[PDB]
Amino acid sequence: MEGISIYTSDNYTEEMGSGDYDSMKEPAFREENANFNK
Amino acid sequence: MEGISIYTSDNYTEEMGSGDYDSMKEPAFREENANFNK
Amino acid sequence: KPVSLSYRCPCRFFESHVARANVKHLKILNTPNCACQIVARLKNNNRQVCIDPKLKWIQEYLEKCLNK
Amino acid sequence: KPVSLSYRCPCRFFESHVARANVKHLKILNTPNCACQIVARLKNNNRQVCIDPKLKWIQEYLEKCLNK
Repeated sequence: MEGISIYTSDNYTEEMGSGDYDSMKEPAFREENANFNK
Repeated sequence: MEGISIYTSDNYTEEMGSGDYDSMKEPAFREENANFNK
Repeated sequence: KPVSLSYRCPCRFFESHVARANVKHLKILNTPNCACQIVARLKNNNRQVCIDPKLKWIQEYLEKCLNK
Repeated sequence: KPVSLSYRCPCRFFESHVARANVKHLKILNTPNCACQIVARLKNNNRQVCIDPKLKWIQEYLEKCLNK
């Protein structure tokens, strides 16, 4: 929820990164995709 | 836990790593061990 | 690479239509600017992609690891 | 390290009294022989240890990343 103190960036710094593969948001736990093609 | 078809361990091989830090098991989500050294 | 507090995020956006079967494992990091990000290493040698921590297979992945 | 898939786990024993703040990140792997194991890279260069995916701090970690 809130940003708690995190782990020190030693092995992993990163201020940038990936974001492809039809990059979407929110839990996709329930998806009901019934043929998206028209 | 279940013998479900998982992914393949490509780079990460392993087979039997050891444990320390009082290597224990089962969800420790609710336990009240309030620093008691006696 | 300087990452203090201003901008530290392991990803830009999180990927959703990425395959569960194409990843080797999950690597999770939380930066001060970004909620939670799981980054998975794609099979063989391609690169590592950011997986939405809220993706379907991730949901159950966390769940199974949790206990259920 | 000689390995096989017949008996493969990233750790047979996972660690419970390990500190949340002493890790750099979480690396999770699901082997066929063992349910789920999280492996954390400990600060400085000590090594990397397996954390119980069912540990308290892990519980909240997974849950929060999942949705809440």
